[PDB]
Amino acid sequence: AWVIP
Amino acid sequence: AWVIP
Amino acid sequence: ADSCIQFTRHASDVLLNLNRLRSRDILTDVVIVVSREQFRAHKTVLMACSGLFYSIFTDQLKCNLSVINLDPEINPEGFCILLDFMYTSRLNLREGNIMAVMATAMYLQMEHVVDTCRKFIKASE
Amino acid sequence: ADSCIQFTRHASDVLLNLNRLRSRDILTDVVIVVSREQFRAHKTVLMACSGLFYSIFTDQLKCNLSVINLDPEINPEGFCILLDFMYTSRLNLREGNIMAVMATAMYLQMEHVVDTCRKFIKASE
Ligand SMILES: Cn1c(=O)ccc2cc(Nc3ccnc(Cl)c3C#N)ccc21
Ligand SMILES: Cn1c(=O)ccc2cc(Nc3ccnc(Cl)c3C#N)ccc21
Ligand SMILES: [Cl-]
Ligand SMILES: [Cl-]
Repeated sequence: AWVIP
Repeated sequence: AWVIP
Repeated sequence: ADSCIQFTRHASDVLLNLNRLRSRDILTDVVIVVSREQFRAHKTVLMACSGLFYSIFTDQLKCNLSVINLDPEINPEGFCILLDFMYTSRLNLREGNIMAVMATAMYLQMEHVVDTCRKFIKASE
Repeated sequence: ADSCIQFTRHASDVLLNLNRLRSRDILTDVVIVVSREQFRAHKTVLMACSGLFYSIFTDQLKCNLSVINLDPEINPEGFCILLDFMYTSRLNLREGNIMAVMATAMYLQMEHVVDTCRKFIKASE
């Protein structure tokens, strides 16, 4: 996996 | 885009 | 063949185009009902994202249904957030919705979402 | 919301699962006929990858067809390679098939594939 897009 | 996977 | 070239953005471009079809209500083939709310979608996208929908739409009788009613304990906003995640890879997780999103992801059998929800809850404990 | 988190692998995982449905012939809803050959597929995936299929399946009469016959000048192997690319992001481009793949991609309106084919041809000139 999860990220800040 | 195009790459060698 | 093992001699293929790959277009990096292809999978995300496909998903963006599937979400555009959903927005435009093009070739949607099922309505998911969650209490008073209705959500139109494509069965293949639901099956590709959720173990529950994969089981539902591979059943020889349920594969033909045009309406699926979810358990009345499922929160419509939680379902809406997960349906948007299915079609965009983006999860609108907030303090006010995390418990509903996690419970809905457990029901829908979406393990990766259940994982990030558990991590965010544990961080606030 | 602008506060979303994103699961990086989601779009590729969806595409892999759509290809698994295709392999297993689950919820395929169209047969594309290319001369003597038949290919089963999902209309939404075809529309998400090809300008020609997007136009075909948004037409108020053709959206309901379960069989679509392509122009007899289209090479079945070229079509097979492009259908695999639609469902996997990988293009099996070879000296022996590049002209057929390029001609099929022009017909299907898949600009990115036409682009890489032109580049590979230009490099060999
Ligand atoms: C448990 N689980 C998650 O936790 C997340 C996503 C998820 C997605 C599927 N879907 C498929 C699985 C395998 N083969 C096929 Cl073809 C599909 C489809 N369509 C099933 C279970 C899942
Ligand atoms: C010209 N062209 C290419 O060169 C490549 C891929 C490609 C894919 C589409 N498909 C869509 C476009 C816009 N909006 C939607 Cl909803 C879809 C769908 N489904 C159309 C044209 C294309
Ligand atoms: Cl998931
Ligand atoms: Cl393309």
